[PDB]
Amino acid sequence: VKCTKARYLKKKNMRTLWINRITAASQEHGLKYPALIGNLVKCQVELNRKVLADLAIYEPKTFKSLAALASRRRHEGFAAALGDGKEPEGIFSRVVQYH
Amino acid sequence: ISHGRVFRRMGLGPESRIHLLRNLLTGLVRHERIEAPWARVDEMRGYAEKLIDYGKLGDTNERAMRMADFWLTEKDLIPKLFQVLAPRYKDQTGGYTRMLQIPNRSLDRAKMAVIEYKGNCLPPLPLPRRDSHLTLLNQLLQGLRQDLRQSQEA
Amino acid sequence: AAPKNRRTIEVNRCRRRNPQKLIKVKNNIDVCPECGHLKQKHVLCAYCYEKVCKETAEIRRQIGKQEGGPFKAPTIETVVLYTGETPSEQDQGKRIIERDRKRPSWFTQN
Amino acid sequence: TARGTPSRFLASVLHNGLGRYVQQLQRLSFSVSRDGASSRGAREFVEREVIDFARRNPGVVIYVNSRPCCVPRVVAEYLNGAVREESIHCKSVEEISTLVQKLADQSGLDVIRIRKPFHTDNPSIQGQWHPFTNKPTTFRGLRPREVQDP
Amino acid sequence: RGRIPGRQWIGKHRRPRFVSLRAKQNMIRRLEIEAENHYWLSM
Amino acid sequence: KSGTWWDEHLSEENVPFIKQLVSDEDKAQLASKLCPLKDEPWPIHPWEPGSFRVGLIALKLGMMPLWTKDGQKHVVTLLQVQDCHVLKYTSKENCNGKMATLSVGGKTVSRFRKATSILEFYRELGLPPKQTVKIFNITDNAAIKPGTPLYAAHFRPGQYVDVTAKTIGKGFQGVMKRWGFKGQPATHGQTKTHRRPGAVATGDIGRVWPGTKMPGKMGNIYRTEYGLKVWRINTKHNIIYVNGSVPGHKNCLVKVKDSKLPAYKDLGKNLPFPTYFPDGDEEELPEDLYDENVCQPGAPSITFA
Amino acid sequence: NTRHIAFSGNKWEQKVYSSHTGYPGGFRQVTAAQLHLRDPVAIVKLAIYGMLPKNLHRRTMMERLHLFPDEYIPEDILKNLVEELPQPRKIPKRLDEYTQEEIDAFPRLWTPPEDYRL
RNA sequence: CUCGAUGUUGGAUCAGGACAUCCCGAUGGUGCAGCCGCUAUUAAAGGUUCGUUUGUUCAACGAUUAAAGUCCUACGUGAUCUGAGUUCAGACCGGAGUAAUCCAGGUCGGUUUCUAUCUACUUUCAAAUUCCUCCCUGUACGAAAGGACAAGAGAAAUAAGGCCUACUUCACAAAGCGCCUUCCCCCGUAAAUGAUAUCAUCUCAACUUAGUAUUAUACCCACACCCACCCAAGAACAGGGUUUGU
RNA sequence: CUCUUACUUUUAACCAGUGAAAUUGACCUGCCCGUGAAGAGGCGGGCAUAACACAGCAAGACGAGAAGACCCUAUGGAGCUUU
RNA sequence: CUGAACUCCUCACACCCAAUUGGACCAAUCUAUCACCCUAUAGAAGAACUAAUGUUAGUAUAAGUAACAUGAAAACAUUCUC
RNA sequence: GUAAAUUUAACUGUUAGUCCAAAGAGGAACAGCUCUUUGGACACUAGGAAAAAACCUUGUAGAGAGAGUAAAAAAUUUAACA
Ligand SMILES: [K+]
Ligand SMILES: [K+]
Ligand SMILES: [K+]
Ligand SMILES: [K+]
Ligand SMILES: [K+]
Ligand SMILES: [K+]
Ligand SMILES: [K+]
Ligand SMILES: [Mg+2]
Ligand SMILES: [Mg+2]
Ligand SMILES: [Mg+2]
Ligand SMILES: [Mg+2]
Ligand SMILES: [Mg+2]
Ligand SMILES: [Mg+2]
Ligand SMILES: [Mg+2]
Ligand SMILES: [Mg+2]
Ligand SMILES: [Mg+2]
Ligand SMILES: [Mg+2]
Ligand SMILES: [Mg+2]
Ligand SMILES: [Mg+2]
Ligand SMILES: [Mg+2]
Ligand SMILES: [Mg+2]
Ligand SMILES: [Mg+2]
Ligand SMILES: [Mg+2]
Ligand SMILES: [Mg+2]
Ligand SMILES: [Mg+2]
Ligand SMILES: [Mg+2]
Ligand SMILES: [Mg+2]
Ligand SMILES: [Mg+2]
Ligand SMILES: [Mg+2]
Ligand SMILES: [Mg+2]
Ligand SMILES: [Mg+2]
Ligand SMILES: [Mg+2]
Ligand SMILES: [Mg+2]
Ligand SMILES: [Mg+2]
Ligand SMILES: [Mg+2]
Ligand SMILES: [Mg+2]
Ligand SMILES: [Mg+2]
Ligand SMILES: [Mg+2]
Ligand SMILES: [Mg+2]
Ligand SMILES: [Mg+2]
Ligand SMILES: [Mg+2]
Ligand SMILES: [Mg+2]
Ligand SMILES: [Mg+2]
Ligand SMILES: [Mg+2]
Ligand SMILES: [Mg+2]
Ligand SMILES: [Mg+2]
Ligand SMILES: [Zn+2]
Repeated sequence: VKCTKARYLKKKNMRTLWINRITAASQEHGLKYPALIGNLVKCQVELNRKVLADLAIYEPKTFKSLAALASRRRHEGFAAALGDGKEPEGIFSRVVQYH
Repeated sequence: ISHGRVFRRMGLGPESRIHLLRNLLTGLVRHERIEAPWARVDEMRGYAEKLIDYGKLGDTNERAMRMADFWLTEKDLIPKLFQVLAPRYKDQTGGYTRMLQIPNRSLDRAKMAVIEYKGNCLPPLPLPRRDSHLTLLNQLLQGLRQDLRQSQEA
Repeated sequence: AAPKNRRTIEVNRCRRRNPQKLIKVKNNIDVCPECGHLKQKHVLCAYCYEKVCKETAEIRRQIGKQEGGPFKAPTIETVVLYTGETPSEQDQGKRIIERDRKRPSWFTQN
Repeated sequence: TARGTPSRFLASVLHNGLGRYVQQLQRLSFSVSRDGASSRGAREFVEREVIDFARRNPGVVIYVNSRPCCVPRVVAEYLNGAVREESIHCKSVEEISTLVQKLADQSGLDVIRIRKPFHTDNPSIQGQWHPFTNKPTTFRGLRPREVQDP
Repeated sequence: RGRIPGRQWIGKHRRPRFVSLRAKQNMIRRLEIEAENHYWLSM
Repeated sequence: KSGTWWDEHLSEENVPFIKQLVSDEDKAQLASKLCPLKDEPWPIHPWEPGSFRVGLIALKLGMMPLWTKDGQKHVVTLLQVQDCHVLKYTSKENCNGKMATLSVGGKTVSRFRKATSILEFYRELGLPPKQTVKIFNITDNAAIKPGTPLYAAHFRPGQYVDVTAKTIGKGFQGVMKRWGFKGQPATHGQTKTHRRPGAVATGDIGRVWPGTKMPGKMGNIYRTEYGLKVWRINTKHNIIYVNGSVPGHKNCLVKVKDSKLPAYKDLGKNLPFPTYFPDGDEEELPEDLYDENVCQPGAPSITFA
Repeated sequence: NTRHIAFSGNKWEQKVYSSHTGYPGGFRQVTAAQLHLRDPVAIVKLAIYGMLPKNLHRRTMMERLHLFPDEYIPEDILKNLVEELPQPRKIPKRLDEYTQEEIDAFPRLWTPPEDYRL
């Protein structure tokens, strides 16, 4: 019975581990976990947490690039919010439309 | 607590203890060598030493005769005490008996001792002998002694 | 008061096999020089003591034959004399218990 | 359960598929009774299926042995030395076809828990993370609160 | 110290439950959906 | 691998010789330390308020009565200083404590019964081994060179001292003797319950509080008697007459120190500091020092006039 | 510099540290101020200890924590240091620490009466 | 919850805890002169008696005490005790019933098991409380009668920890009825200076004093001679001594 | 009894021989507060915590023992009395 | 932002309610006929045990625990103590 | 908008009930109290409210080292005056 129910916990614990590892990597670049994940989505980067945790460990230069991209998109959000609509959309804020 | 309690608690009480010790002492006087439990031999050894002192007072000392009459349950041994054992130790002030531990008793594994009156006619016990003066250690110490004596006379 | 639960073999092995429960090795065993049999340093050799007792018992049986009854203890000293020996000047006036064997080497005449 | 059984890492036999794919199944040994009812489905597999299956797999030597037996069995042997015995007792011809095809596709490695659903010998291209990966250097490598040129 | 008599969440004397900020926001979020449902059911 | 003792392998001739040899060396070593002030003593500083000097180790000889000039009877315990020497000095820095310490040892014991590490320590000091070593917290100005002998006249009549020793060991004892519990009635029905503890706790807590008084080993622990007055000092035999009783059995070793009681603070202005040096002393002290209120043995009979 | 930690509010007087010797009457409660003067590292040590996971690894982690009340650090520990972490709280400047440029830059907000005994 | 049993009063033994404080400490008020009281704030370190009748808890009474506190702990505690009571089987009285029997009644009598498996515990080693006597003093106070406080001095009781010189039980020793030692604080308030509010104001204003302990110090601290023997050490083990191993 | 103390014997503890009984779901069998079929070694939050004997103790394991004898129920019994 | 066994995603799908009720399979045994290193189709039945203070037997736990026993010396003759 | 419904045939079990919201009754506008009514939950899953039958979220079943969500954290600080 324990073996059966553990399949739920295995999935839960794995994702918790990825978030802890992603959180650690993000803090090394001065970014909080919610800021990285949220802004990557707004760039249409759909990398999941498993891959993001793997990149932090084995591809640290790519991860810094992703952290930089999220940081850039985050600052574009602030500029837009502060403006009254006069400003055009940020370069990285433009969304690719599909049909 | 039993601080300074010099006597053991054996037998069925104080009277029985004396009777137990008296029987051992009577056997010792007759045979001059007996084996018994170590604790009981150790207890009796003091009485066996003092009995000789009473024997040295002589058979004309009425107190000595009463002491010997009580402690020797076989009356033929009273002449032996005054005329055989006590004269043998005329030139000693003590150390009339020797007590040595022997292997544990077979049945109950009781610690055992052999006790005898010194100077008996029986085959001698295999007494523990100290190492010879000719051993390596004893010779090195003899040299050290010789040297010190030579330096003092100078 | 009764045992509320059975004690497991794991618990029992810890109690039984604890070093306190084990038999301690003895470091005071040495060879006897006279006979070669083992002895403890503070205890008389069993083999040698038995030999002495056997001779003592034989002499005591001879003393009994001379006494020939109870309450017949002598008033003089005693000397054991073996075959081929005669009383010395110092053995005069002493009851002579004769043994029908050669004097044991360990038994020294005095 | 996982704790009650052995496990291994995902792997291949001689880096199979890297330069070329080599079928790991090397030998098949059938034991089909002539008269046993349990072997009815195995006899029908030997009449129409085994010959066509051998044409497709010329690297597998199939040994059909007809002898009295209460339980017909197929024994699969692989290049890595693994031996697997699977009963075909009372199985239909279609069931046996499926089983035999499965044996052909397997590598021969132990069918036990696989710790990871992937394997790689080169997990890092940019350099595996270490505590100094994202730390900045300091002039003359001075430590915190360290007096220089004293 | 600080016991609740009997069982915590029943009876006369109960453990007080307080409304957190996010509990309020959750309720308001569903109130907005239902308000819009009212509108689309009006035509 | 078999254990050995000092005279195990010695012959009949060598046992007396070895005993005499080691005995004489012990006596010679003790005699060589009788002149501390001629052997490069450490600086002798004057007494200052707040200074703590070393104490002594003494053997408890027994008890004795003495009467004061007002007629009152006071029993005293005789404490003899037997071969007391300073052994080690530890500076305040290395002590690991707020104060420096001076190690004192008392009473000579056989070298054949001490561990090798202890024997080599005493070999370097040039003294025979001591039975008991005690540590005395001292101020820097009170340091004394290791190897200095200490004497009963270190203390003076009128002073107050604390005495620490191991109490008499009574083994495993019941609550009545150990803790003074009342026990239970002798008769009126009591069933196998006369000297028992009774209830040991309440039902609610379902356990026994730490520190609960129960049967167990009684005595044989260190205790200290505070504020004992020094009535008399015998300088010839080096005996200290201390008021009342001290812990431990007769012939045990006791630690004697100056009393720490608030009332007796800063009373060492007139006491020997850092200690009493009989060799340095210009005028030899009389055989007995008496407190002013003590009736001396040869004094006339008391009269209330 | 654990001796120089600062609590917000009145935690020095209000925050109590509770322990029990285990003996009857052994319950002890001390304020943060009392504990700090008794043990200048206890407060930081207790704050860290309570935040670590409540498992058998915690006491091992505490072995890797090195608390010092002042600015003295043993040479061995000083030699193995790698990086200093930024202080979490920005220390506010006292009025006497402001430069005359900063004081001059802040405007005067009101005109006091000339006849007022300030 | 428990009837394939959670033993039911009071007492003995040992007590743990609360403070809504009986006594002892520190304060405000008083229809507080003083001596005694009353009331409130603060304080749980320490303490809180012996007897006659009753099974009693209580209550009454005698003699005391600085005081004879209120409560909780399965109306604390029966694998520690007791069994007078209550609460089986015998019996009597009064009453009820035709009787068998019965009674919130009374009365005499009536078997209290357990070898401890687990948890817990078995030297929280060492700062102590109080009464009385003298003195202050026949002083402050008061018309008188009456009559203190602080300081100081001594002498005791209890508690804790030890001891055997004498006494006593005793007699190589163990004991009390004997002797010896015993050391810090505690916060309720009372007052200055002084703003908000240019007086004033002891201040959840900045601040000053009564007003405080990093509770002080003490104790403990060296350890392959060790087979064996002795011991003031001890259930065993351990510990001390053997330079006292014929 | 105030108020207990000392000694002797038994028991006791250690060595040797012989060798039971109730009991036992499994146990890798701590403390505090809280919780809960309403009194927790096992749950929540804390704290504590190398391992293993021997001797004591009786606060807990709603300890062991006896399918509560009190009480109620059963169209279950039995003894006794009777208009 | 975190957060389910809700929902989506790749593949699969009869595969999480007591009493009770419906259904699909099935261990071993015997018999008929097969089979012939252990089976098949049927027919039968003393046809399946982690629990009844279950019955019998074995062995644990408590436990090497509770408890039990031989007056002394000696030449084993004898004597001594009670 | 949905897919059930009645009838015919053949049966067993259930007929000792708990909390929550609501309308009332009894009690003391006591009870984790007692008695009816309407509904929910429990006696089935999982997440949440600290532990948690009865509150909230959520149900249909397998594998996954994907993903989006549901319920889901407690706030508060005070008396001058002519
Ligand atoms: K409630
Ligand atoms: K019951
Ligand atoms: K237990
Ligand atoms: K004011
Ligand atoms: K006595
Ligand atoms: K118990
Ligand atoms: K919830
Ligand atoms: Mg998830
Ligand atoms: Mg006996
Ligand atoms: Mg509750
Ligand atoms: Mg003792
Ligand atoms: Mg008594
Ligand atoms: Mg009885
Ligand atoms: Mg009795
Ligand atoms: Mg039961
Ligand atoms: Mg109490
Ligand atoms: Mg109060
Ligand atoms: Mg009770
Ligand atoms: Mg009983
Ligand atoms: Mg009880
Ligand atoms: Mg009665
Ligand atoms: Mg009648
Ligand atoms: Mg009665
Ligand atoms: Mg009677
Ligand atoms: Mg008992
Ligand atoms: Mg006065
Ligand atoms: Mg003023
Ligand atoms: Mg002003
Ligand atoms: Mg016992
Ligand atoms: Mg035995
Ligand atoms: Mg049972
Ligand atoms: Mg509880
Ligand atoms: Mg349990
Ligand atoms: Mg029971
Ligand atoms: Mg029943
Ligand atoms: Mg009937
Ligand atoms: Mg679903
Ligand atoms: Mg499905
Ligand atoms: Mg089959
Ligand atoms: Mg059957
Ligand atoms: Mg079975
Ligand atoms: Mg059974
Ligand atoms: Mg036992
Ligand atoms: Mg026994
Ligand atoms: Mg007997
Ligand atoms: Mg119905
Ligand atoms: Zn020999």
